[PDB]
Amino acid sequence: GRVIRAQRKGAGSVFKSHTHHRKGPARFRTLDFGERNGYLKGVITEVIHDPGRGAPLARVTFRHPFRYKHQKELFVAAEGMYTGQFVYCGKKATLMVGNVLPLRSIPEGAVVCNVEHKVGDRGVFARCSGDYAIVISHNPDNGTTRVKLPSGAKKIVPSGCRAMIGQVAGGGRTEKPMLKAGNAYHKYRVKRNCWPKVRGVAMNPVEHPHGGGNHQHIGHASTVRRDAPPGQKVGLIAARRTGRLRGQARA
RNA sequence: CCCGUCUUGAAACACGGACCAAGGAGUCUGACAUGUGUGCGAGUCAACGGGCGAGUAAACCCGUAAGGCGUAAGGAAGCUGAUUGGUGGGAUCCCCCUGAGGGGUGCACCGCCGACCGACCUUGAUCUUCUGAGAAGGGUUCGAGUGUGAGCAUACCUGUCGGGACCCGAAAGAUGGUGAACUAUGCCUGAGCGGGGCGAAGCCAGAGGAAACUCUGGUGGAGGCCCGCAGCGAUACUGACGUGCAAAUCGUUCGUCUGACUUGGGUAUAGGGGCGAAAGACUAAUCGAACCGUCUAGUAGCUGGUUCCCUCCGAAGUUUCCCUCAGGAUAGCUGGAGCUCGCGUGCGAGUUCUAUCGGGUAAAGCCAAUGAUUAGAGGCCUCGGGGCCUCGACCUAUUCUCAAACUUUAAAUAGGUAGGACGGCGCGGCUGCUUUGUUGAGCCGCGCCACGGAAUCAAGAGCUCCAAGUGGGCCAUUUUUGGUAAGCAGAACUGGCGAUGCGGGAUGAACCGGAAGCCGGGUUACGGUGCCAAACUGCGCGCUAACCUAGAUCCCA
RNA sequence: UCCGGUGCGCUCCCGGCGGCCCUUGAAAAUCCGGAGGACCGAAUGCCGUCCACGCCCGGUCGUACUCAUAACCGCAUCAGGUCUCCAAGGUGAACAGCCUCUGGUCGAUGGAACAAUGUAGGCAAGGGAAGUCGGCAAAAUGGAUCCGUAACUUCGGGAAA
RNA sequence: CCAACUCAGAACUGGUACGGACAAGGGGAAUCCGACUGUUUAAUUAAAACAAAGCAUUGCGAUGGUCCCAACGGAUGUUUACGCAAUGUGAUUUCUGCCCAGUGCUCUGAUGUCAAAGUGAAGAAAUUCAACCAAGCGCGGGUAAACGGCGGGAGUAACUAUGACUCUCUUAAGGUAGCCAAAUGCCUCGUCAUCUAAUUAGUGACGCGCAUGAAUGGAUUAACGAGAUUCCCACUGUCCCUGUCUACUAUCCAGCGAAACCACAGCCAAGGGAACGGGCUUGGCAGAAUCAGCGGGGAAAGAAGACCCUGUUGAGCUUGACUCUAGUCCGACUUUGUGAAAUGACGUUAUUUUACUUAUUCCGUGAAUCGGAAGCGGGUUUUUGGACCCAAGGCUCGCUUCGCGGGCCGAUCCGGGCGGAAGACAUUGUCAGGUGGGGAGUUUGGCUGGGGCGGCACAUCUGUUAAAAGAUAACGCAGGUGUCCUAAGAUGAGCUCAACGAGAACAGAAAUCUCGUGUGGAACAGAAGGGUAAAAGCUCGUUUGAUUCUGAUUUCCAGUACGAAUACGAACCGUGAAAGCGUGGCCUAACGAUCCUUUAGACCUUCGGAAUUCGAAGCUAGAGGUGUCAGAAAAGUUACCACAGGGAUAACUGGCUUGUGGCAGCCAAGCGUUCAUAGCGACGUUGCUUUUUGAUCCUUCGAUGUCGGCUCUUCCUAUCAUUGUGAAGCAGAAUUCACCAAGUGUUGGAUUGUUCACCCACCAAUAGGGAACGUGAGCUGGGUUUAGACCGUCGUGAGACAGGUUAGUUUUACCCUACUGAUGACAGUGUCGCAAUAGUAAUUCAACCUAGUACGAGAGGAACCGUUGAUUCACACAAUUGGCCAUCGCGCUUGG
Ligand SMILES: [K+]
Ligand SMILES: [K+]
Ligand SMILES: [K+]
Ligand SMILES: [K+]
Ligand SMILES: [K+]
Ligand SMILES: [K+]
Ligand SMILES: [K+]
Ligand SMILES: [K+]
Ligand SMILES: [K+]
Ligand SMILES: [K+]
Ligand SMILES: [K+]
Ligand SMILES: [K+]
Ligand SMILES: [K+]
Ligand SMILES: [K+]
Ligand SMILES: [K+]
Ligand SMILES: [K+]
Ligand SMILES: [K+]
Ligand SMILES: [K+]
Ligand SMILES: [K+]
Ligand SMILES: [K+]
Ligand SMILES: [K+]
Ligand SMILES: [K+]
Ligand SMILES: [K+]
Ligand SMILES: [K+]
Ligand SMILES: [K+]
Ligand SMILES: [K+]
Ligand SMILES: [K+]
Ligand SMILES: [K+]
Ligand SMILES: [K+]
Ligand SMILES: [K+]
Ligand SMILES: [K+]
Ligand SMILES: [K+]
Ligand SMILES: [K+]
Ligand SMILES: [Mg+2]
Ligand SMILES: [Mg+2]
Ligand SMILES: [Mg+2]
Ligand SMILES: [Mg+2]
Ligand SMILES: [Mg+2]
Ligand SMILES: [Mg+2]
Ligand SMILES: [Mg+2]
Ligand SMILES: [Mg+2]
Ligand SMILES: [Mg+2]
Ligand SMILES: [Mg+2]
Ligand SMILES: [Mg+2]
Ligand SMILES: [Mg+2]
Ligand SMILES: [Mg+2]
Ligand SMILES: [Mg+2]
Ligand SMILES: [Mg+2]
Ligand SMILES: [Mg+2]
Ligand SMILES: [Mg+2]
Ligand SMILES: [Mg+2]
Ligand SMILES: [Mg+2]
Ligand SMILES: [Mg+2]
Ligand SMILES: [Mg+2]
Ligand SMILES: [Mg+2]
Ligand SMILES: [Mg+2]
Ligand SMILES: [Mg+2]
Ligand SMILES: [Mg+2]
Ligand SMILES: [Mg+2]
Ligand SMILES: [Mg+2]
Ligand SMILES: [Mg+2]
Ligand SMILES: [Mg+2]
Ligand SMILES: [Mg+2]
Ligand SMILES: [Mg+2]
Ligand SMILES: [Mg+2]
Ligand SMILES: [Mg+2]
Ligand SMILES: [Mg+2]
Ligand SMILES: [Mg+2]
Ligand SMILES: [Mg+2]
Ligand SMILES: [Mg+2]
Ligand SMILES: [Mg+2]
Ligand SMILES: [Mg+2]
Ligand SMILES: [Mg+2]
Ligand SMILES: [Mg+2]
Ligand SMILES: [Mg+2]
Ligand SMILES: [Mg+2]
Ligand SMILES: [Mg+2]
Ligand SMILES: [Mg+2]
Ligand SMILES: [Mg+2]
Ligand SMILES: [Mg+2]
Ligand SMILES: [Mg+2]
Ligand SMILES: [Mg+2]
Ligand SMILES: [Mg+2]
Ligand SMILES: [Mg+2]
Ligand SMILES: [Mg+2]
Ligand SMILES: [Mg+2]
Ligand SMILES: [Mg+2]
Ligand SMILES: [Mg+2]
Ligand SMILES: [Mg+2]
Ligand SMILES: [Mg+2]
Ligand SMILES: [Mg+2]
Ligand SMILES: [Mg+2]
Ligand SMILES: [Mg+2]
Ligand SMILES: [Mg+2]
Ligand SMILES: [Mg+2]
Ligand SMILES: [Mg+2]
Ligand SMILES: [Mg+2]
Ligand SMILES: [Mg+2]
Ligand SMILES: [Mg+2]
Ligand SMILES: [Mg+2]
Ligand SMILES: [Mg+2]
Ligand SMILES: [Mg+2]
Ligand SMILES: [Mg+2]
Ligand SMILES: [Mg+2]
Ligand SMILES: [Mg+2]
Ligand SMILES: [Mg+2]
Ligand SMILES: [Mg+2]
Ligand SMILES: [Mg+2]
Ligand SMILES: [Mg+2]
Ligand SMILES: [Mg+2]
Ligand SMILES: [Mg+2]
Ligand SMILES: [Mg+2]
Ligand SMILES: [Mg+2]
Ligand SMILES: [Mg+2]
Ligand SMILES: [Mg+2]
Ligand SMILES: [Mg+2]
Ligand SMILES: [Mg+2]
Ligand SMILES: [Mg+2]
Ligand SMILES: [Mg+2]
Ligand SMILES: [Mg+2]
Ligand SMILES: [Mg+2]
Ligand SMILES: [Mg+2]
Ligand SMILES: [Mg+2]
Ligand SMILES: [Mg+2]
Ligand SMILES: [Mg+2]
Repeated sequence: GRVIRAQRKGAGSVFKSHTHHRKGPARFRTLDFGERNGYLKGVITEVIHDPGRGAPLARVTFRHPFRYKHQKELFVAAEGMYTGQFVYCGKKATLMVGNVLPLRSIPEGAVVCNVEHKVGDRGVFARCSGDYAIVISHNPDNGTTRVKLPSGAKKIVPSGCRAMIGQVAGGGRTEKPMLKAGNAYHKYRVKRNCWPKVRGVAMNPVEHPHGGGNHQHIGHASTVRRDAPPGQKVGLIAARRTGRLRGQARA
């Protein structure tokens, strides 16, 4: 046999991300004294499109805390943000869509996005268009907070983690059908070299476990175990179940 | 009939070979072995080295407790370690005698039987340091032993084996390198793409309506939309070409043509890796694993080739074992080397004779067992069958026909043994075996006898060493299995071909004759004598008349 | 070496508007402008000056020619392959085809005959696929204007029916 | 006053010509497949294959999923579930049934099995034992849009037929909705309808469907297609049936000028022969040199057959093959320190939970207000798309003074942690166990009337083949063997069996008992053969010779081993009064080396510095096994394929044979109203043929191009028609049988790739065959038979299918010969002739007349002669008609 397609991606080469026209990483300010204790005011200058990213981005200008200069930032735009709007980041920032607050200051039931996992990591959760996290409860004793992630999982994060109030703008993107291979071509042209996909059963045995045979068929269970080595781990990896998700399974 | 070649079989419609020159294939080396030559000999070897020396890679000299091989073997080992020959044949010589003679001598070699050393077993008087010594006495056991050494060095042929290993030849495997100037895909930066057709949303005007909204005309120019130029691509003619213009082109005809579009340059991915809208595609005319060098003269039970002359001898396709069936080893067949003897008194023979022994095929047998099988006849006692009758069972004597796996009997052919000096007789002796018993058994000594104890032949007999080739067979008379049969397949005895020409069968590997140095003469074999074509249209009798191509010679058509 | 006209004309450049995207379509050198006003002259001679004019200076390497039916690659002076710029008149919807001007060129070894077979291009009485595996090949249709246009349909088409 | 070019209409006019050249859709009715656009095997496959939007499933919350990496690290990721990664299906519309037993995947963790380390015990110790003991496996649950699967028999309703219904075996579930002789149906050219004059085709139906079926997606579907298929209209040189025109070749010349190929060569018939000769045998024959063509032959060239087989050659691929491996999971030790508590074991000490931060790991930043304590406030910036830096001010020293330079406040103090998280876990290193076709290496017997499948003829016994010693083959024939037995072994004694006859309550064909006859007709473990009667059989008694130690011999055979057997010797025993017998089974089969392991035996030998005791190593004899049985450790596939070879061996022709196929004869039971033989020929029996198929394997594997059709010639006769005749159950007409006879002819079509077949139609007739199953350098390429692709069945899979389907490069002649024509030669030259010999050709039908005649009850119904035409064929020819034009002859006409 030869190295299968799934194995060739890890080496990089022609499978690296297409990032030539990207505007840069979108993240909160670096945690500093101003945000830990009070609040810092910023102004939205423009809402821009980032190739490969559905969610729009917002350029925000801040006054540097101790240097005579402007401080430029790039935030994942929340639904409702507009140019010329004042954005407040810090512990004492008011609860309004667009402001960035620590989870400690956000009451239960609030909708937040770009939630930090580690205090100061500048945002890792709920960053895609139309996605958000829901604050469940606070634990003053442990100093931790419970939030519901877009996938429906509940996670414990320290109360110092920051989050932007509101949901990510651009929601409803995936509802529209593409209708065309060309539209998919343009979508993935600015993401990475992952499209089109050739089915394993259409290949020869040399390059895929599903290949070969006088009929197109897998010939063995497509569910493969977790510990299968690379090149053997194709199909439904460590599937707890298969088939149509009916009843409580699709909850 | 063309050579070479594999082959049961080649002039072959089996392969190599257009022609000439030159080159072109059993070698070198290590080990061992038999044989032969040479030296010395219970020894032998100058081999590492030293002393020297043709001013010198030679030659010459040196082995003082060197070393190798030999001089002693047996045992796993601890250990022990050759008491030193008897006999039947036999070369040569000596004496007598002049016989296929009789005595003495008895080497080499062979047969037979003891003894000695050791492993194993067995045995133990008398001693001893308690485990040893050994008076005597052993064994269907075992040994590459002993019983007055034969080795060592060296030369060369041949043979086995390792190596490039007679020469040339794989598909592969490994190692280390080089390519993305083609092509595949991503990325960066540029460039390129007539004229037409359809007429989406939005917009204007008019008309209808209670409203909702509806209708008509225009405007507008949407789209992996249509026709189509360039570009890109490549469907058909299965057209041309097919030693081409071209290792993919040419002609006409075709697909697509604002997009998943086309294209330049830059840049990234490298060989079990890349890349792949996926054809195992593509990765520089190379891809179901590229290219280059090396390992490498890779290995081949397989194909091809393998170089002068005469002379002599001269095969095998069979046995056993083998992951053995295209191979190998083994035995047989063969050559070379001899050696031991012998000269007709031969002790030999693919032959017979005499005497004697075994056999179960051919035939025969069923009126003999076992099995198969036809018909009547008598008795009809007793059993069943049916209607006293009656058929069949039964019993007796007969009768037709049979057998590779039936048989009383039983050939032909073939098989075994014997026909003297290794015989016989007489008198003695030995024994632990044997017997009631010097009774037997075998052996030993002495003496005597033994015209060779059927025929024929005997270009003689015996013994050993080393080694080649071969281990595909085929044909025929006869016996014979499978098969309808076969120029089919498989066995038995012999011959033949293969390896072999020559005369005859027109022609033919096998049929008939017959086997061969180079010639002259003579005569034949098989076959022939009208011509072809050497020899009669010879001398005799009969048969045949074919208007079907009358008929015309084993195998044989 | 002069005086005018004309345009859904062609090539290039620019302007402005609109359509399209789950596609929004580089960077840096360099240059310009701005906010701020530390510091600085003169009592009028100094200071400042991106103004005008005058004066001086200008490295290294490439530069011929072909760019292709003969200068590149394909073993060749090979009907193949190889990026791009300029683009006249007529016919016509048209950088279609056909003809012409500028420029280029007659470079493909020549001569004589006019058999078969061939290759390429044609035509054909009457019949009209009977040919053949099969309408292969060829023929027929073709532009434009007007009229007219079915089944079916995802209502968009089908349709140049 | 100046304007450009679009549209509409009218008159006139030409031989109805006018998009006049150029340019430039054929159209329609349907089936199959794929939605579409797109992409694909550069140089044989453009497609139904790939992709696609849509749909569905799976993993993953960063201490992560997937992947790369020798290591360090890295890709996804400038990312964060509307995301990334891994799969299947394949627009829309309608749907997507049942099965979790099997194979996977997965969840769970009082519970068997389960490694190293560690722990305990015993021992002089090496070591041994026990306990404890991770993951995994096992056990239990889930999961089919995971791999996949989804059934038989019999009865049964007012004619039959059918089976709602009932009975019964049974599965994890028994194929549901649909669909179908389908690109899926063997039978099959299925049945019915439709299309045609005729249809193996097409379409629509029917369905117990060899072997349909639901995201291995089922059923549909507008639009689209250089995709497969059928029909209709138009159109035509595709054809009937060829003809002709132009150009360039060929041809001839000047100049220039190769190559393939070549044993020698080149006329035939038959024969024999390696079974298909240019050479040989016997014949026919045979006359210099040369030109243009031609494809019969040279089993022509091109290439050490790619098919098939063999080899102790490979390679790609697969997996339930053997042996391994990266990775990954898991445990121990290490990194690795500081505490506490609970519990447990013996001041130490295990286990569990938890605390500490400095090791270690991670996150953030241009390391920019961290920790503590004070002041202050109570119980520092948020209507606005501006601006924000380098300190004002106060206090206080120096001062080379009203100007410079410092200090402290403004701007709290203190703290030797840049900020945060996890934390002795994780991580790293080492070993241990599990998993591991992701990956590596390798294997995948032999015999064989080719190989495979089957079988075992591979070790092995009896009878026979086997030809009266021995030996003797086949995938010959009929059978047997891998065991069984403390007796079924040994020995002694007594007894006699099978069967039959005649007798005895129940009792009979057959229970038990009595007498008689009884050569074995019984029994003796098993196959068969042989052998045995006071026994080798049967019943009893005593017993272990089924024992120990060698050697020898036989069978096999190389005169090796093994197995088996036999005769002795030396011991110890059994049995019998004793002789004697007994070393397994009455005899002929019933079995196994080296190495290794294990056991038994010998107050045995060695552990090499000397000893002792363990342990180990030897000597002798057995046991654990190799059945491919003289004894490797071993699964597939290749249609992507490779190499060495093989005509030692298959797939053609030819050759032998002729069972089978085809054709023919003899006898005469019977049929034929009567009547064996006009015409037939049962039961038997004798042949021929090589146009059937088999059998064989002789020729060819350094290659003889492998179906059919087309085209073209020749040959055969076993005669379909035509000429001449005989026979009849021959009145006529028609028909049948037979004779001479191969001169002439034997056709046009639908369906099928076909050969074959079948139908329609015509005809005098629509006979049968050969020539390497004639004929591919003659064509064609539909089929078969490479590589792409689809279905069904089969297989875990790679893949397989004398199953279906669709797309798939057909090369070379100029050599010799043959044949066709062309010059020349043939003794000066020319004209006119003769002539051997060879070739050869004509053919069939119809009408009229005979004649409504002969004949016949009637129906019906001929023929010769003669006349006039026609068919097939042949050889010529162009007056006429028709065809061809570059007469480039004349005219017309488009664009320039
Ligand atoms: K690989
Ligand atoms: K891609
Ligand atoms: K796909
Ligand atoms: K498969
Ligand atoms: K040969
Ligand atoms: K041969
Ligand atoms: K030859
Ligand atoms: K010396
Ligand atoms: K010993
Ligand atoms: K050698
Ligand atoms: K490679
Ligand atoms: K071999
Ligand atoms: K007899
Ligand atoms: K008898
Ligand atoms: K041999
Ligand atoms: K220049
Ligand atoms: K060129
Ligand atoms: K037709
Ligand atoms: K397109
Ligand atoms: K699936
Ligand atoms: K299941
Ligand atoms: K299951
Ligand atoms: K197509
Ligand atoms: K010339
Ligand atoms: K391969
Ligand atoms: K740790
Ligand atoms: K594996
Ligand atoms: K007895
Ligand atoms: K064997
Ligand atoms: K026959
Ligand atoms: K062949
Ligand atoms: K030919
Ligand atoms: K095609
Ligand atoms: Mg997809
Ligand atoms: Mg494929
Ligand atoms: Mg695989
Ligand atoms: Mg042969
Ligand atoms: Mg020869
Ligand atoms: Mg021949
Ligand atoms: Mg050969
Ligand atoms: Mg040759
Ligand atoms: Mg020479
Ligand atoms: Mg010495
Ligand atoms: Mg001793
Ligand atoms: Mg060599
Ligand atoms: Mg290998
Ligand atoms: Mg490139
Ligand atoms: Mg388009
Ligand atoms: Mg188009
Ligand atoms: Mg269209
Ligand atoms: Mg062609
Ligand atoms: Mg084609
Ligand atoms: Mg030319
Ligand atoms: Mg790599
Ligand atoms: Mg591509
Ligand atoms: Mg393939
Ligand atoms: Mg190389
Ligand atoms: Mg063996
Ligand atoms: Mg050979
Ligand atoms: Mg016999
Ligand atoms: Mg007999
Ligand atoms: Mg007889
Ligand atoms: Mg041989
Ligand atoms: Mg021979
Ligand atoms: Mg003859
Ligand atoms: Mg005469
Ligand atoms: Mg140019
Ligand atoms: Mg115009
Ligand atoms: Mg033009
Ligand atoms: Mg015509
Ligand atoms: Mg006409
Ligand atoms: Mg017509
Ligand atoms: Mg056509
Ligand atoms: Mg239509
Ligand atoms: Mg398509
Ligand atoms: Mg392509
Ligand atoms: Mg191709
Ligand atoms: Mg093609
Ligand atoms: Mg769908
Ligand atoms: Mg690492
Ligand atoms: Mg579909
Ligand atoms: Mg389902
Ligand atoms: Mg279960
Ligand atoms: Mg343990
Ligand atoms: Mg466990
Ligand atoms: Mg059904
Ligand atoms: Mg069906
Ligand atoms: Mg039909
Ligand atoms: Mg038809
Ligand atoms: Mg369907
Ligand atoms: Mg449709
Ligand atoms: Mg297309
Ligand atoms: Mg001839
Ligand atoms: Mg010849
Ligand atoms: Mg020829
Ligand atoms: Mg020719
Ligand atoms: Mg070959
Ligand atoms: Mg070959
Ligand atoms: Mg081999
Ligand atoms: Mg072999
Ligand atoms: Mg291999
Ligand atoms: Mg493997
Ligand atoms: Mg075999
Ligand atoms: Mg066979
Ligand atoms: Mg005999
Ligand atoms: Mg015998
Ligand atoms: Mg007995
Ligand atoms: Mg015995
Ligand atoms: Mg006694
Ligand atoms: Mg026995
Ligand atoms: Mg044994
Ligand atoms: Mg020692
Ligand atoms: Mg054997
Ligand atoms: Mg043969
Ligand atoms: Mg030929
Ligand atoms: Mg005749
Ligand atoms: Mg009559
Ligand atoms: Mg005839
Ligand atoms: Mg047809
Ligand atoms: Mg024939
Ligand atoms: Mg033929
Ligand atoms: Mg031919
Ligand atoms: Mg051909
Ligand atoms: Mg043919
Ligand atoms: Mg074909």
